[PDB]
Amino acid sequence: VTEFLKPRLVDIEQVSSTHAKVTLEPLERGFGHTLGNALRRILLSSMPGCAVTEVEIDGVLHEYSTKEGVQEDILEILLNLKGLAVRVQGKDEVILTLNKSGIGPVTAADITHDGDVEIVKPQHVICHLTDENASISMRIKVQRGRGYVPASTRRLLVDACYSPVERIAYNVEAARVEQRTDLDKLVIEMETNGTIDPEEAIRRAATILAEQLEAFV
Amino acid sequence: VTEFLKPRLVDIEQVSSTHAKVTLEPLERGFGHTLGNALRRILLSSMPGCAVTEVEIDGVLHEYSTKEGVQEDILEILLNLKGLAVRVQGKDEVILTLNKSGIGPVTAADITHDGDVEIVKPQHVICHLTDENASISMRIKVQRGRGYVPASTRIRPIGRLLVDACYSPVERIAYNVEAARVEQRTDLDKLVIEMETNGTIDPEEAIRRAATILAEQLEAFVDL
Amino acid sequence: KPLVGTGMERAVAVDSGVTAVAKRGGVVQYVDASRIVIKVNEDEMYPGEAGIDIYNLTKYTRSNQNTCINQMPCVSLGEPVERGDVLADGPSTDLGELAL
Amino acid sequence: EIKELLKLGDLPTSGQIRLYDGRTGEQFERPVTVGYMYMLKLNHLVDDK
Amino acid sequence: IQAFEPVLIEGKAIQLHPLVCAAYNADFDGDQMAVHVPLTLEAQLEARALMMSTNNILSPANGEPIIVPSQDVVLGLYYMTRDCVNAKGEGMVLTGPKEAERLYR
Amino acid sequence: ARVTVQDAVEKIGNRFDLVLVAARRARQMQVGGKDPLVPEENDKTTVIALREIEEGLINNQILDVRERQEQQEQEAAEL
RNA sequence: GGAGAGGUA
Ligand SMILES: [Mg+2]
Repeated sequence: VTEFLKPRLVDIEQVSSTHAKVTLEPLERGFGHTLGNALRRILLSSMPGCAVTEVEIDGVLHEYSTKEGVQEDILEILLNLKGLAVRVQGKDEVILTLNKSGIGPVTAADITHDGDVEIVKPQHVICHLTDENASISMRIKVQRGRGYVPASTRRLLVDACYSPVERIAYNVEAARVEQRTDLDKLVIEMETNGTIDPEEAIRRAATILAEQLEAFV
Repeated sequence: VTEFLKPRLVDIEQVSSTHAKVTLEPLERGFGHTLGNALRRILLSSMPGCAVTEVEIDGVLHEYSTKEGVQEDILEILLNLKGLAVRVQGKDEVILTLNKSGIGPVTAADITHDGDVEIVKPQHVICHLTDENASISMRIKVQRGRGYVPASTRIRPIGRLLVDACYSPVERIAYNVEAARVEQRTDLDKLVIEMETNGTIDPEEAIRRAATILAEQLEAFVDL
Repeated sequence: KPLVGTGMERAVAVDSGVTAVAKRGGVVQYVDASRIVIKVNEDEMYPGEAGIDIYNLTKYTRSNQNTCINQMPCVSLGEPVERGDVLADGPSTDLGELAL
Repeated sequence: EIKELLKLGDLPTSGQIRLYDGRTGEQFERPVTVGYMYMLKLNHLVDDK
Repeated sequence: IQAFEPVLIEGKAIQLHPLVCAAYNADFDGDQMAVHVPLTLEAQLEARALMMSTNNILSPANGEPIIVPSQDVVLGLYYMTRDCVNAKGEGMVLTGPKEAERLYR
Repeated sequence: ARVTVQDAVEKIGNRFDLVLVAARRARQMQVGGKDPLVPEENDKTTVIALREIEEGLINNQILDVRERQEQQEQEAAEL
């Protein structure tokens, strides 16, 4: 009376590396909803992660302005910076410079390396330049965090997106171990920002959740 | 940062014989709903119960007949017996016996109990004998099971009567989250779980059971 | 019983033949799942041939639609009863009022 | 009179109360109507057909 | 009348994909249905290539589709694509629908 | 799995002769001792024949060519 | 097998 179907196999489908579809089965009736839901919340609600925090522009001190020689607008570049993805070691918060001139799409490689701080997506565009004689310099402060704070909670500032996941879903469905066909089967599709493989994110989340309730064994 | 306060079981308020309350504290932001929903589902889902399974009355052949002296149908007796509450200590299956004569109701207390089988509701009525020289004897079968099991789906003489199994102590589970009073911190949560069982289970034991169940189930995902 | 009736329930129940409705108020002298006996009230009793009222109950019997029908007593010993009051609940009835 | 009777109980006079989902556990917005209803089981059984 | 692939179920009632109900004009108030099976190979191919549900989407009477989301899904969608004048989290900016989903969740 | 027949109809834009040609191929396959041309995935013969039609490596004309060729082979196999 | 009565969508 203390025996339960531990899933086997644990199979996987590998869409492009930043996107996976894991299939687990056969689970005891009803456990699918609880397991899938909890993992979902943990993944997309609380997860360690550092993301950009705020920015300052050399020639702009107000968001409702415009710089010349830049194709886009302040809000657009701010959104791009929000879409940034970086990882940092023990250094909690860092500041980086993006001085550059000349016509061209200013992508992520243009930022100073600053050692341990690693940009995961160099191709990520940030803005464009329209006058070859135009320039742009800016200082960006990144800081570590867990969740997601909007701007209203608190020299420009940007919302922080600490969580690295992007999309998660699941659809429990029936299965049968040779009998007792009232059994379920979980299918988790996940798509991350690429800072870590989905399979590893699942292991991290499971570690967190399982460890939380340690005091009840 | 990157560290989370581990909840601890603070108090168990046995507000009544059956109604009970439990408190978990502290809890990091957002976890209250997670754990509360999970534990509610687990507790309502699976718990070892000890419902009755079979009956064997002396002078009857099938549940659709009647017995002289008793003023209720056999089906009524079986129905009432189905709602019985009891605990067993060591064995996974036991046979109780009931004998009674004279006029009056027949509480559960009229069973010749042993030191390992313990009734929880001695006053539970069964049937009303309406004649002094009218007696009833019966053998009850109690098994240890889980969840629901209709009599149709299981697996001998013509005297055995089979009832449906409902091995579950719990009946209603609710919970709330609320801010704690830690030395210095905000958005720190404290969970209160209100439960109402039939009375044949220790709340703390139930919580530990559910928690170990959930952890054991979850441990599959790690180290794929 | 339906929580929200239109009040026409007892009429339909009693007027139908299923339930065993007392005919002369009295006292339950002995009850059983099968039969009932009533010591008649002193006044309702006829001068000659006192006797006492008695009822027998139709147990499980197939209906016209293959649905079993039987009756169950709804009173205990020593219960005073009055003329025209219900005694045995028939199918889909509760305390002498319709309950489907 | 229904309103008054309800208020005799401690129930919301509006009749609609908030609810919570079984699976997710989160509240439903848009307070919902609930109560009690008398229902019958008709004589057209699936097994017969 | 239409072809389908079967999926076994531990019940005694024929499940039915709800969208086709409009085509069948079939309420669930106790309407019954009848089942046939094609025996020979040619029958199976005819069914698959002509009578499969996925092949009949426009009414022959007129090019109008015949799989209109009938009554409930339509309500859900209409409720989804509405806008309160001042609701929680207004005026902000998002970097794609995935962020919208995450925010709402 | 097979859910549509649109590509097969594209290969053969009549939607009736499609059934007949597929049926003849699947009949060669089932009772006739023939083999498929596409890796099957534990699927029945009808869907397999339909997929063959889809890839265009089997149509009515090629079927006529093959049946005539094997008829000539059989007429040359008697000696 | 055929009549008649009732009933469901
Ligand atoms: Mg209908």
